[PDB]
Amino acid sequence: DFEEIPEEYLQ
Amino acid sequence: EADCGLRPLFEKKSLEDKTERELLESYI
Amino acid sequence: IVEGSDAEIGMSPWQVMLFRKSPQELLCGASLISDRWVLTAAHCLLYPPWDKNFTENDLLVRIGKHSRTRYERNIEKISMLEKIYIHPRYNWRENLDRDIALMKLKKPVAFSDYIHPVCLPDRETAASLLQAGYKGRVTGWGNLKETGQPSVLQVVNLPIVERPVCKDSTRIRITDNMFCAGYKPDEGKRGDACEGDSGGPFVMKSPFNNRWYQMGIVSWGEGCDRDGKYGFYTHVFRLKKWIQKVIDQF
Ligand SMILES: *[C@@H]1O[C@H](CO)[C@@H](O)[C@H](O)[C@H]1NC(C)=O
Ligand SMILES: NC1=NCc2ccccc21
Ligand code: NA
Ligand code: NA
Repeated sequence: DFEEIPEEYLQ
Repeated sequence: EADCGLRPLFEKKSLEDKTERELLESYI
Repeated sequence: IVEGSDAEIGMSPWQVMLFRKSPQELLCGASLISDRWVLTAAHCLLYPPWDKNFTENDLLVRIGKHSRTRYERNIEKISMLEKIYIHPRYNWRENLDRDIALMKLKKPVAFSDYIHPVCLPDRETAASLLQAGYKGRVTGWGNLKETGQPSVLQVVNLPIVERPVCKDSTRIRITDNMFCAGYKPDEGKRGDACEGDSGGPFVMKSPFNNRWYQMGIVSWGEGCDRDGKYGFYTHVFRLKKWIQKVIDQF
């Protein structure tokens, strides 16, 4: 139930 | 480190948070 | 945190959330001790009884946060890990002795009104403040009850407990690298850390220099806020030479 974080941090 | 432990929105502005006095009062 | 309250904005600007990449979820609390170093509990990263052994690339740290679940645009900062260091004598087999780990960030984080490091204690500050009855402050996004979750960071103030009372509350072997805190049954007041608060800070405000010091790390407890039980915390000062060794060499 967490808001998606910017994809830049998961790359 | 030189500035550690001094909160921008509290100590740095000489504002106290709502419960820090409870800590101080326990330091007997 | 059980029986705490919502934090004020900027009340704990050293608070760090350990965040799992996939699935995206809270893993633990942690604290900011410089622009490049984050302190947490070793069991947040390594606990073989639960098949837990995280590597750097599994994790992010989120700093400056207040809301548990929101992406706090323009406020929080998200950092990747360069390296994890776990205390070499962390005792995950028995009692979580030396429950401490450091995480070095890939790039330094910019301080702000919401992001600021906590101090680590010197011997004298530890000797003066780590006394039974003296209160510290615990913060985290963990469960509100043992058996549910907060919208924003929670805070509770709790008294340090005499070592014999800590020992007599449990069958676990307590070491000098641990202290316990919480109210006794007849003291009336309540409060404890709970699942999800692991690795966050137990802080005290020095009355000598008006700075906040991290005296403990949320380590373990038997239930959450149970009468006659206490929360156990890693004794940061007792492990500070290891902290300094790691930082002074990496
Ligand atoms: C934890 O995992 C690392 C590799 O990711 C490995 O080197 C280490 O020995 C593991 N420790 C345990 C107790 O499984
Ligand atoms: N103090 C604590 N009670 C339950 C718990 C779980 C995890 C870490 C600390 C505690
Ligand atoms: Na005992
Ligand atoms: Na209790």
